[PDB]
Amino acid sequence: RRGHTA
Amino acid sequence: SSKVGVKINEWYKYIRLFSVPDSEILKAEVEEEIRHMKEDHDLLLYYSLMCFRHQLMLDYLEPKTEERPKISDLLEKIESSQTDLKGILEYYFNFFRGMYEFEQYEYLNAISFYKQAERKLSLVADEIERAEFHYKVAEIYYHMKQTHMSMHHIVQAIDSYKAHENYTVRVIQCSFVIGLNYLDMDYPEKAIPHFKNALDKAREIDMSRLIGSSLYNLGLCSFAEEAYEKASEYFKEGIRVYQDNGYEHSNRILDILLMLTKTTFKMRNHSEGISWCAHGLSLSKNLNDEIMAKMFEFIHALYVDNDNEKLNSILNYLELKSMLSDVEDLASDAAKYYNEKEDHKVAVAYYEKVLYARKQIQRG
Repeated sequence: RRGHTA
Repeated sequence: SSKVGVKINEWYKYIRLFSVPDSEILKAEVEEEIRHMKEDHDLLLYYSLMCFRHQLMLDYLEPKTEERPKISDLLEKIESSQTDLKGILEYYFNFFRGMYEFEQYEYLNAISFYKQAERKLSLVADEIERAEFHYKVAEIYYHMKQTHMSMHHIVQAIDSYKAHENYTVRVIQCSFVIGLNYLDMDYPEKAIPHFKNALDKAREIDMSRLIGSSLYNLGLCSFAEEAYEKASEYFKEGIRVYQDNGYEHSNRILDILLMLTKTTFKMRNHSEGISWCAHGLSLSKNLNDEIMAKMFEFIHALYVDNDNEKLNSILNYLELKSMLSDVEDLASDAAKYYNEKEDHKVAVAYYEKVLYARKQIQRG
C-alpha cells in the first residue's frame, strides 16, 4: 500500500 | 472588486498556512463583501473556488461523516462557470479540481487537471503558491510510483517551503513524499530519517493526523526490512493516534489497518490476521471506500481461502483504477505466499503479474 502523503 | 479579490487572496494564504481560525475569519469577511458588491461573474467564481479549497482543508483537518456533503454542492457551483476562463483564475480552477479528483481516487482526471494547471505556472508569481503546485504534483506522481518525476517536483516544493516560516505542515508532508520515494527505491534506511524528522515536527505542532501518518510511514520501512514485529507496533500506534484524536473515520486509517493486517499474516498469526482484515473490511464498507475494500478482500482471499479467481479479478480492477503500485504490491504478496507454500506454478503467475505491473509503471 502507498504511504501517507497527506 | 479589487478589494474583495485581495481578501480572497488573503483567505488562500491562511488556508496554505492551515490557520483555520484566520481562514474562517476571512471566509466570513468575503461573504459579507459579496452580499453588497454582488456584480462580478469572475469574482464569484474565485469565491466559489476558495470555498472549495477551504472545505478541502477542513475535510483534511476534521473528516465529516448521510447528508449531501458540502464539497459536492460547491463542486457543482464551480463546474457551471467553465466557459471563457483565463489567467490565474483558470490555473486555480484546474489546480483545485485536480486536488479534488485526487481525493476521490480519480487519478487520471487528477493528472489531467494538474497538467492544465502546469501550463499557466508562469502566471503564479507567489513562490509559496508554486510550492503548493509542486508538492501536490509530486504527491500524485508518488501514488503512481513515478519516482523520478515525484522527486523532481518534491525538491522544488520543500526548498520554497523551507525558505519561509510556518509552513510546517507542508514541510512534514514533503518529508513524507521524499522518504516514500526512497522506500520505493528499496532504500528503507534512507527513508527513515525523513519520517523520523516528520514525526518530531508532527509532535512539536501537536498534529495527531501527521503523527499517525509518520508512524505509518515508519511502519512501512520496518515492513520492507521484514522487521514485522516492529512494523506491527508502528501500525498499531498510528491507528491508536488516529482513533484517539477524531480520525477514526478518515479513509486513510484504512491504509494502516491494511498494512497491519498484512503484517499480522506475515508473522503467521492467522486468526488475528483474519480479525484485523475483517475489521478493516467492515470499516472500508462503512466509509463507502470501494477501493480500500477490494484490498482487504484480496488479502483475505489470499491467506484464508486461496481464491485466485478473486485475486485476479481484484488485480484487474486496481489496474482499471490506474493503481498499478497496489497491483504490484498485492501480486507480490500472492507470489511470495504461493512460493513459500511451494505452489510454484501459481507463484509464477503472480510473479508475471508483478513484472507486468512494473512494466506498466515504467511505461509512464
